[PDB]
Amino acid sequence: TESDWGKRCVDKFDIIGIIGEGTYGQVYKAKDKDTGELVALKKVRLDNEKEGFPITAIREIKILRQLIHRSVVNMKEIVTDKQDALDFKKDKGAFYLVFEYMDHDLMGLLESGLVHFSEDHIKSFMKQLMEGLEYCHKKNFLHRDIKCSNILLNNSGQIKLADFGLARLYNSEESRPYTNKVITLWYRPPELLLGEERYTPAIDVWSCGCILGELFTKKPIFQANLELAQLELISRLCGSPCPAVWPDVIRLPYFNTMKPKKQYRRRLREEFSFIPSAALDLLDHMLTLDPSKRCTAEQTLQSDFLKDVELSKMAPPDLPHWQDCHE
Amino acid sequence: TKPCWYWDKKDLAHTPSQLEGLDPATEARYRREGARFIFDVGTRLGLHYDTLATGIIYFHRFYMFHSFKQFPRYVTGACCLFLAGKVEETPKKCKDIIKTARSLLNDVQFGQFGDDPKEEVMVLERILLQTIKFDLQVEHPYQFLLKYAKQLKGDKNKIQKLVQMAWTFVNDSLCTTLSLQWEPEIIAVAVMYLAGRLCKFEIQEWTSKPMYRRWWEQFVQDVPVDVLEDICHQILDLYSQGKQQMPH
Amino acid sequence: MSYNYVVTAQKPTAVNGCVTGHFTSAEDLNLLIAKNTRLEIYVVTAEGLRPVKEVGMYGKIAVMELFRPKGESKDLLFILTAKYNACILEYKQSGESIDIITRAHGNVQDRIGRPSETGIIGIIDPECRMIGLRLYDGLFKVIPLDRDNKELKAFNIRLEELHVIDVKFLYGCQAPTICFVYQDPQGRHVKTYEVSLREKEFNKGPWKQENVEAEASMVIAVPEPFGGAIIIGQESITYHNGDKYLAIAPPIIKQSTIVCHNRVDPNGSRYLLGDMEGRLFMLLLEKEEQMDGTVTLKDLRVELLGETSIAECLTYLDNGVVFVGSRLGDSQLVKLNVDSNEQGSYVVAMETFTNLGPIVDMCVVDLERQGQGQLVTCSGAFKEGSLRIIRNGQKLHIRTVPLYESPRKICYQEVSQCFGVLSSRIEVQDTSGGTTALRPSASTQALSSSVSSSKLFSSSTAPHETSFGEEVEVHNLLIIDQHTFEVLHAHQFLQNEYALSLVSCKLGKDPNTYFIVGTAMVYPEEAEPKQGRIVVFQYSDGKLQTVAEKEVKGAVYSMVEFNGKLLASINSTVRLYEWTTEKELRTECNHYNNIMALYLKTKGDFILVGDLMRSVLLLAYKPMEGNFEEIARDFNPNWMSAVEILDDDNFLGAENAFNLFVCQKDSAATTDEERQHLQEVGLFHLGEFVNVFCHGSLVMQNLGETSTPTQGSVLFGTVNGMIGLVTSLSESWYNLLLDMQNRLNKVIKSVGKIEHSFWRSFHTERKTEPATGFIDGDLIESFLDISRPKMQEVVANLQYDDGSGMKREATADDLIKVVEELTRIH
Ligand SMILES: O=C(CSc1nc2ccccc2[nH]1)Nc1ccc(Cl)cn1
Repeated sequence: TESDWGKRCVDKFDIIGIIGEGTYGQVYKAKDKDTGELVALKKVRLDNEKEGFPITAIREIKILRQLIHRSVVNMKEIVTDKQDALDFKKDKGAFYLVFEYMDHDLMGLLESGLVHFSEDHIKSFMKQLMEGLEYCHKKNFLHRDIKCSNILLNNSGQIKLADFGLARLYNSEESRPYTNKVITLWYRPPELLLGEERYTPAIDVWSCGCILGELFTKKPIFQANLELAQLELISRLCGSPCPAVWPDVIRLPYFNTMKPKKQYRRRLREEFSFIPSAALDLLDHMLTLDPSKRCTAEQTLQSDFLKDVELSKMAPPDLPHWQDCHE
Repeated sequence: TKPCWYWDKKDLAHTPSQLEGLDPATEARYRREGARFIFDVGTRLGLHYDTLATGIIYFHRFYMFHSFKQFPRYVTGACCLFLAGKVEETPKKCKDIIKTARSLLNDVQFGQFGDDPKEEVMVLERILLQTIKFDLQVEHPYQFLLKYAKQLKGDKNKIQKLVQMAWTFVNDSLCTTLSLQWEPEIIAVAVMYLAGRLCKFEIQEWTSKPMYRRWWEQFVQDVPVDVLEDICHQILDLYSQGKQQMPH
Repeated sequence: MSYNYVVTAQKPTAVNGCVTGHFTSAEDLNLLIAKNTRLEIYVVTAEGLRPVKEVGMYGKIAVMELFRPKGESKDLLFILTAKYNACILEYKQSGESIDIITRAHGNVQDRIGRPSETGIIGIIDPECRMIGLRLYDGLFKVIPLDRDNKELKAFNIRLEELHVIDVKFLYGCQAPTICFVYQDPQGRHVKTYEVSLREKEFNKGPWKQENVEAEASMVIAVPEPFGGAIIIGQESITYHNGDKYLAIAPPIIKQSTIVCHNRVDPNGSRYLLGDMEGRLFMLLLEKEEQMDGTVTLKDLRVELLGETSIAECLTYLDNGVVFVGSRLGDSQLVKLNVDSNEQGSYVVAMETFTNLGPIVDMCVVDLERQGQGQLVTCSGAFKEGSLRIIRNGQKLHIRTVPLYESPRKICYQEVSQCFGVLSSRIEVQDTSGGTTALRPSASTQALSSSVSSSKLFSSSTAPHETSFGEEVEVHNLLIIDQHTFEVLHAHQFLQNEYALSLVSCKLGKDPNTYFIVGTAMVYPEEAEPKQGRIVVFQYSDGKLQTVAEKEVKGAVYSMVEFNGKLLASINSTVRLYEWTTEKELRTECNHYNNIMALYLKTKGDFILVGDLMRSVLLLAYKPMEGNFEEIARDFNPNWMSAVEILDDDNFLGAENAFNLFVCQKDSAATTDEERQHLQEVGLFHLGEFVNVFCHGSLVMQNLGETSTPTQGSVLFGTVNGMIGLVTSLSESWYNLLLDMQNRLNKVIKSVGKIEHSFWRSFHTERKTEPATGFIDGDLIESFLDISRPKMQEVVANLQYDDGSGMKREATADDLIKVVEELTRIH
């Protein structure tokens, strides 16, 4: 049946090329020989025999078989290399995670700078991302690695979330000690810079706000290489962490340790005067220092900017064309 | 979409173990020992109850597709616990599971792990994942026992006695093939039903529908008493066969 | 890691801007011409221009303006680079010693902001109170010109109008006032604001908003006698000033877009206008004086003067002389006469300044068997289209072949003693239903001619409507003799067929040498073409014969001969064809992990594919199997403009952000993944847009020329006419020359006080990285021009390594010899 994963062989796919190097293995684009559908196969190697099957892959298999959403990537099946006949101990063949092939990734499109996002395009893009995030947050799952690279986008204009390698369940009643450093420094929330270790789903919200700003400026908002440097850049725009704006900032481990040069005032509205009013409010709330005062995914969907966006019109972005290639 | 992980009691006469000449009692005994090994190893390592149960469910499912004569149970058990730890985010290093497995097993029993215990286990991980069809998410009677108990209102002490007694029955059902016959939701109800009978409590009174004598129907739709009795009978059999008695 | 050396062989020639004023002395009339990264200072004479000084800057010159604040004797120069380096410069001369003073400097980049569509705009107040900068959408930046602002500190004023087209400071206002055209969903508008340095915000402007032409392009600030502003469009010119409104819409300007403006009479009576077809107009302000004593604007008139080169900048100098600064063609001095000549023209060319124009393609070929090698470049666009033959002999000798149509690709066919050149010319839909060419050009002046009669796409049934006046491109293959450079044959391709790729080669067991052209069917409706042809021609006995044609489902962007087979890139696919004994192409193998395969290069059985956005891919043909294998790809994302293979392990690429990178195979087979990863080991900003990489060197080789430490030779052509040379170094030589750069940068004084390390930093809108793996040859070569005290200061504590002597401190004379050898590579 369709549910018997792990047995079908990767012979059934004609590999086209390599689309990227992942965390547990490389990911190669391929075509299904029987249907013709394009898929992307993530390779999982247990030959290391250090700790066996990578937990990162285990998380992606466990969570994505539960999550059903237009804006969350689909793991179609799991296939294997031709296994050694009747000798599992000698067998070291790898396993593959088959996913749908999404034509482009946002980091790549922004890096070329070819794409030109309108307000309506962003509305459609942000609405899908937030709807996907809301579905996941409602199921009590945290992404913990929100990056431009992990946002896949078909030419059709549909968006899908992608790297659930660092995703884990969130318990509101029982605080659990987690991993301090999860999100990439450019999109990492301030609370985690100070090392909350017990973080809320609002960490993903902060990143998506950094993405929201990034779509408007065509540039990541906070680009730094060191955790303290990021706090300074964030502090210049969003204001310095202080007890009045973040009552519990004093409880965070590094609050005294990590300090901005000055107690900067919030300037977000000023530095983003060009952003439309409806969106600027969304940014101010999404980029709120205190995780408790930071907006939720549902609240972003019930905002003037996104509430009246109709998903029937996806607004396909201005994808680079042939004249775009011409100088 | 998703696989079927439940069988009929009559089907257990036809496991690979049965057809290779193992009699029903021995396979039953082999399951209890493997489950309890998983339970005991993980408890020594400090593992969450869900992690223990997940390994046990993998274990029970595994030997629906394989024979006990070709796959030593204790190696399998250790492998299930090893994987369960990664699935449920309570990870342990394989060497530590072996260390604990050696502490608890005698010399004959640990001979199953062969000359290289870690290797026999780490190698099995490949077969386990394919066998359980990469369906790693598992739900356990524990969460339903609590979700349903939270909706009972009445004597704090009578309900807590019901829960703990039922909780004990859940731990004991992990040694049986009930995990393979009935969804966890039914198990949670069955253990509430059993504890209610034993403590002479009438649970309907604690529900929002105190005149609904079939109190469980508001938690689990479409469950005949036939099923709850079959489960209770199977749970109490373990106590009668052993020397142990009902907790009360 | 990899080590390479890049040197400029020919400096940028295209004119990017030009201004006039009193910069060198309060007395002289100066012409400052800006070429990419280069500033040229001239003094205006009665015969022409006297050069006085040229400086380089570590940046692309974006804004160039002269102003004279109260208290200064002479004009000061403001320059802003494209990386947002701002400075104020002063000319100072001490007898024979000429130097440029950096009076104020700083970087005005904002942490957060959206770069505007119409680019950086810089303007200065008529009272020289402030510098206005339009860098980001929705923001206006003000640098106040106070004596104390030596760091050019500035503030932003929120601007409601997000999409601004153009802005100027106005003349004749009580306060500093800006007039600008902006675009919102309701069309384009003209609006005014006043700028308050005290309040640091805008106040209501002197006159109300007016709706203007949809394609309103330029804002002209009219001087005090009239005041107000003029707005230039595609069809109309309008004058605005409070209650006064004029509009002239002469049919002559509708024909060609007007791109540049300059003022002839300081009082604003006469302005000069130029258009993309090279026409030069005079805009006249007809005055009417009232009995009140006031002077008003009565009417506007437009008069056609003649033809100039298509000009990026116009500047009137004096008398009848105008300097025409051209980016697409040669720049000029022309004289405007009061009387027309017998052809009706008032414009007569005086001097012609060579501009290599856009170098779309080029090939290096030894025409005279000299062994020196000559470089033939496809240069210019439209009327300025030309072939330029360049040889070394100390200056470069350049010959120009006028084409009067756009050249696209060039390839040399020795067997036929001629070149094949792809070209396109502009025709316009005319009343016949066909099209008419604006001027004769190479493809129409060929000795013999032919037109494809291919029936491949003739089934059509796809409608493409035509409106009178619309432009179309007509693409042709030109056969041009290598000695006379006379057009021997022109083949006109199908209607709406664009020629993209061209090779000359033998295939298979076929002894004939062919011209092969890759084309694409281009229809305005399609974002990407879905049809194309690969055409095999033979040039024989003065005629071009169609030998074979292959239909492809896309655009044939690039082709290259591959060991007797034809390697062609069709859209996302890279395909290898075999040439059968029946003289027809046969598909052998395909590759499809490409978004858009724009560039192809081959060495042995290895292939390099340049994608629009996926950087470079190293492919290999596996003859035992008859297919392709992906060897290694550069996962870092870059937009590609041109690529080249340096050696079997190093690969060179050009980014559309004017940046250059070099990737290498990781050569460590530990994991298969490491090999399949190309690591970018070289990063260099360069500052120019590379279109064509070409192996070869122009230096004369007698086989006895001392072999330089640099190994290999790749020439590259750019959009601004700059030609450079890339070559490799040994680790020892790189470390030495790199250590020397750091010493030279501390010694050499930069114009604008721009750090050299910042200038060469790999820079995209999103990223900035320090350069790596590249030696700025121009910085190394400047060692020979710095004074002796500075030379000895540089060599202090500079020791040798990994040589015959492991530690050997060099002297100023040792390094002079080393650099002098490095100057002999070009
Ligand atoms: O990454 C993509 C296509 S975009 C791309 N193709 C490349 C080819 C080479 C290099 C970079 C590329 N980037 N699809 C995708 C992503 C995640 C999942 Cl799970 C499935 N499919």
